Amino acid sequence: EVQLVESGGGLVQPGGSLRLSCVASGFTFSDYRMAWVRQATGKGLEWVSTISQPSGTNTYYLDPVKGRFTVSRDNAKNTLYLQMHSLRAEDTAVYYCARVVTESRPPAAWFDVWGPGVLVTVSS
Amino acid sequence: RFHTVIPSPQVKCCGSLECKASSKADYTCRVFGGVYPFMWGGAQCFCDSENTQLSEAYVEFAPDCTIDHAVALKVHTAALKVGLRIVYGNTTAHLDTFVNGVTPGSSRDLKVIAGPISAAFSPFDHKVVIRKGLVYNYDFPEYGAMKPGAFGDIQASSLDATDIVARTDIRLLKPSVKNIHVPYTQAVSGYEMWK
Amino acid sequence: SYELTQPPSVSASPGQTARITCGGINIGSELVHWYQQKPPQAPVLVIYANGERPSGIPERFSGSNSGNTATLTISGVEAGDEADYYCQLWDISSDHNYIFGDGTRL
Amino acid sequence: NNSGRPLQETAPFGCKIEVEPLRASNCAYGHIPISIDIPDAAFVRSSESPTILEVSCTVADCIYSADFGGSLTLQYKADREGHCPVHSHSTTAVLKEATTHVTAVGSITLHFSTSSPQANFIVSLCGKKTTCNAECKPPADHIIGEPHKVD
Amino acid sequence: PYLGFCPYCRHSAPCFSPIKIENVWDESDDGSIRIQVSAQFGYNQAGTADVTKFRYMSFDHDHDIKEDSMDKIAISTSGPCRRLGHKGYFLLAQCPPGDSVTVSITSGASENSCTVEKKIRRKFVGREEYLFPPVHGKLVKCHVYDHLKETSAGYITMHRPGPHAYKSYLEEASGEVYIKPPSGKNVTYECKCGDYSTGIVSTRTKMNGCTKAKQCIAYKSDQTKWVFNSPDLIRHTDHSVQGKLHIPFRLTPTVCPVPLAHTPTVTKWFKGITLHLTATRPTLLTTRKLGLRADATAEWITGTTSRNFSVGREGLEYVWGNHEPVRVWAQ
Amino acid sequence: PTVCPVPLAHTPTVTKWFKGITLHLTATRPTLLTTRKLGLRADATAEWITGTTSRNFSVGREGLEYVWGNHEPVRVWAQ
Amino acid sequence: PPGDSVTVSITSGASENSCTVEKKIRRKFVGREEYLFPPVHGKLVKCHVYDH
Amino acid sequence: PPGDSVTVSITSGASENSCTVEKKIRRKFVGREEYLFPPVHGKLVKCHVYDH
Repeated sequence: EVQLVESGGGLVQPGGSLRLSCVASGFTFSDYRMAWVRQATGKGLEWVSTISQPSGTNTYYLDPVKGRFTVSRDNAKNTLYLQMHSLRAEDTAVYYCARVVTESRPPAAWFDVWGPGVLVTVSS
Repeated sequence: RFHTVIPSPQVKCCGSLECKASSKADYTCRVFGGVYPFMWGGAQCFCDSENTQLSEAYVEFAPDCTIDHAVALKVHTAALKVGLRIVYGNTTAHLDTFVNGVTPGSSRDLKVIAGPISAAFSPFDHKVVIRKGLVYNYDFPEYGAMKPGAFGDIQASSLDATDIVARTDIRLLKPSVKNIHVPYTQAVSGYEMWK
Repeated sequence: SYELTQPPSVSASPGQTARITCGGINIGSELVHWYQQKPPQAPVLVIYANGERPSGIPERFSGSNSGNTATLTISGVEAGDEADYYCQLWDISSDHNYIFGDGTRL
Repeated sequence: NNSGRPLQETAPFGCKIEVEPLRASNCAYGHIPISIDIPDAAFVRSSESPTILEVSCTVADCIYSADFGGSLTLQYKADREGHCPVHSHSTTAVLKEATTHVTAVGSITLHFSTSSPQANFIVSLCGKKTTCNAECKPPADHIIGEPHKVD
Repeated sequence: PYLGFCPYCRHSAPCFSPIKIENVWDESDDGSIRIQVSAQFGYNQAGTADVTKFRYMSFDHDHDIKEDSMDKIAISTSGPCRRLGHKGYFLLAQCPPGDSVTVSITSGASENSCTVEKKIRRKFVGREEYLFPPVHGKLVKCHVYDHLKETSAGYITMHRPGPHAYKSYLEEASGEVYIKPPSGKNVTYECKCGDYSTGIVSTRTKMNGCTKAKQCIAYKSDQTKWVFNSPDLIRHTDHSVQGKLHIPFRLTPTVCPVPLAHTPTVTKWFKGITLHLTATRPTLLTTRKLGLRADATAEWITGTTSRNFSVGREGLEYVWGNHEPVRVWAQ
Repeated sequence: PTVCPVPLAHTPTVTKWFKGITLHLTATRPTLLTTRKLGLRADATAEWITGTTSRNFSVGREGLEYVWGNHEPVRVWAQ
Repeated sequence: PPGDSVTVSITSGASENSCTVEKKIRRKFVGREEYLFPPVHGKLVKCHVYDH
Repeated sequence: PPGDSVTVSITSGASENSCTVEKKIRRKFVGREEYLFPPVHGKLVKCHVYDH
């Protein structure tokens, strides 16, 4: 069965750092692009970052999270990663690791598989 | 005669495509691998190899079947009705009546009972075909029993009916030349052969 | 940068059809995807590419897109349809960004 | 205009006429006597071959068709592990296998093609022989695209 | 106003031309034939209705739509075909029998022609073959294409245009890939040189990590057209029915003139007739007994001849060409 | 010398009876069918066909071979 | 195209000098199927044609 | 040339008025041998033709 399981979330002070992880099962981790997406409480979905396949050479980030958050991948253990630095209060949210199914033409990408998500809190 | 619609092809040129099931008439579709089709620029893909293509085709009624079309009928016991002119004494009468020995014809003071016919007859075989006013005693296949290259290869409850059912024995072939296209072969319209 | 607006809420008793609209300049020239979410469960894709659906979506769900409006049409509403719905697209000329709509509640 | 049919589609025995040089290829007819001076190094003494203590044959559902339409099972007790060769001593039955890995105890399933309604013949494994008997049904299939391997 | 992969262009071979014939219809009783192509006839650049000129697909890299006049289109199967009408994709013309049909735009010396095989035969109506509907004859029920250009034999579905890639959009220099869109146009590019990456560029744009132009593709973001669901074009993923245009020149019913064959001369013998016959063209004689057997006989006749037909006391019926049935009873 | 493209005819439909076959055939154009027995006698037959039809061909145990248009030779063996 | 004779005609304005000679040319195909036109899809079989 | 009808057309620019009438005109010869064209060498046999 295709499954994504997140781990590593929790409470952190503003200006801190964290390493969020997402283990993957039931498929070829190397064959698909992955993404981290975020949802604040009571708010809609906002995209955080995408990492390409199979080596993840090119990585894309949302505008405020550039320079501080970095997404990485490991095809050996089938694990996606997002390291956060200089955390800020409104980073508090539930983060989901989601697959990206993209088609060459027209360039169009969507999320077919989502993890249950895990909560990171940034407060003093 | 059926119109063979061959939809526009589709390529996922380094992913995978699979065979979905539709409800179209004699719907046929299949998957090819490495093809690398050209359309006008000499190349329509990146990742030239492992280049899956979905090829599809199906049939409908022609847009001109509104006039040229055959309809299939099952006939039953032939009811016979006669128009009749009589004169008795000085007064005459016209009347139309059935021949069964039951149904009476009446003209306003006169009653008459006619029939049954001395020798029953019906020139219509149980299975008949009508086209543009022309009748044929043709044993057409039962509904749903379409045969390729034979009359009734295409069947439907009505011209506007969407439940078009067919087995035309279409098969789609593997593309050969570098240019994008869909090759296929199809059996002759059995309607035309019967015609 | 494209902006997506949806009505904050839509009210529909069971039985009839419900239409939820995504507004954004010239979105008919792009491909929209509608995601259905029940909080706290993760969103699920229900429409992608303006006209088709993942496997398992009932026949009542349909999508359309034209000009300045995309539309999710849900014939024969039931109690289970009461959820939240996000419009989404991928604008790539703005550095591969994925814009979501504000969301609508049924 | 009146050359008629070239022999490419008219040669009996169905053997393809290839030019430069002129020849007929893959042309099935008659029989070929052969004599082979097999090297003795290929042989192995019977002592090291795994001698089988007992066997019994059970013919499974068999059908006399051009292909390997029948199956059978040999239940065996042997003394050691090796690679016994299996042979059919029937002119009207041919095995699908020539040699199988054999254990001290067990059973092996095999396939065969036959042309007789009765498969009532002998099979030898590491030399030791055993008869077995069954009725092969008429071929349920009717036409096949490969030749009869059995006369 | 797209282009299709015609199997027979001008010179000898298949190529991609605006004038590809995709289907042909000839069911009309007068021999008129309906054709369909990728060009839009009766329309200017913007699509405004104007019979004198037409728009069609261009042979360039910006690949716009360019226009020409009715005088410059010709159609032919064996001899030249005379146009009867045109709307958009569709044509109607009357022209002699042949084995293939051809349409040619003659822009001066640029004569571009597409040919497709179709066995078209001289077809008539009635029971007598004829080259020409006669001046005098019976008016019999026939079905012919309506010359009215605003009719509708049906409808046709078109969709959003599919991919249209170019390598003139691409540019190779020092083993490196660039995209050069036309001036002021946002062109969607997409490539894979390892990682698969997309985008839209409106100006001369470099890409990194790419050494071969075959790995990248570029195409203008055009949804300003609707294209028929043709098999010669790779398609858009969203192939929903995005429109429906009528099929002009409906096959309407009417009446046609058919000739009157020779009036036979009957020469009778005991329980049998000898009918003397003249028919310069193929004429159908159908006879039948009226008893418990019909014993129906049929024959197509040319020249003159004589036929002996036994007639019984019960009687006999016959039809000679389009003439009325005639019934007799022996003694 | 060079290479030329030639068409792919309809694929027959084989209907088999005891020691014989019935091939249902379609060819809008003249297409050449050539058959030959694979025994001591070839019994070779050749025929150019148009329209749609069906041919009954006896098949012996020794087998039979046929070529239908440009298609590859096909061989059968009866029981 | 096919015909019963071949004609070569030079047209110097109204001076249209033409010579005709009988020669029966027919539509000849290669392979085991008759066809008007070389199909877009087909087996590539060995043929012999004039060099352009 | 042989045909099944005869047509006369007057072409006043674009005004092309044509009248057609059916008449089966077949390629006809003289003598005991069919021929497309009068041979350069052959017997001089009695014939009847329209005088120019």
